[PDB]
Amino acid sequence: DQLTEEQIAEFKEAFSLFDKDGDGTITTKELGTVMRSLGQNPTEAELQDMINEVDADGDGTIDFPEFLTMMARKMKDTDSEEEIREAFRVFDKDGNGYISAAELRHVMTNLGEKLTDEEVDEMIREADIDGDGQVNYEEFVQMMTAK
Ligand SMILES: [Ca+2]
Ligand SMILES: [Ca+2]
Ligand SMILES: [Ca+2]
Ligand SMILES: [La+3]
Repeated sequence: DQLTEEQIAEFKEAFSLFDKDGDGTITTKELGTVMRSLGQNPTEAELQDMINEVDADGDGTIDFPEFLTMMARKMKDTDSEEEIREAFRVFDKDGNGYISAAELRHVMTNLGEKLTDEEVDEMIREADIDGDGQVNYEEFVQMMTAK
């Protein structure tokens, strides 16, 4: 019961990356494309269940308001313990305990945002507390709790 301007901004950014055609609806093809690039393999039946969960009007696809609710369930309900480690493994593929600028940029590119290499290195230094030029799991959760 509030809804901030920053909140809507975060959702809108994610929604634009999902909807490749920007028609306002997310099909199983679009939803599956994002998850497939994140190192996951969800089937047609699996992707459909995700859409039906937030299907307010039951049109078969994910609309703008339906997507807002979907993100509110994961980013504002779940993800506390044994769930952040799974997300960390998505960025750090080799699992060395450190997320380099190359790994972060790779995941972002798969999402849809093809940022520059220099921009990603600026993000790394932001979460870099020990000054090693990388982001470990300890620094990952630290930045995940902050803006
Ligand atoms: Ca679409
Ligand atoms: Ca690594
Ligand atoms: Ca570090
Ligand atoms: La819908």
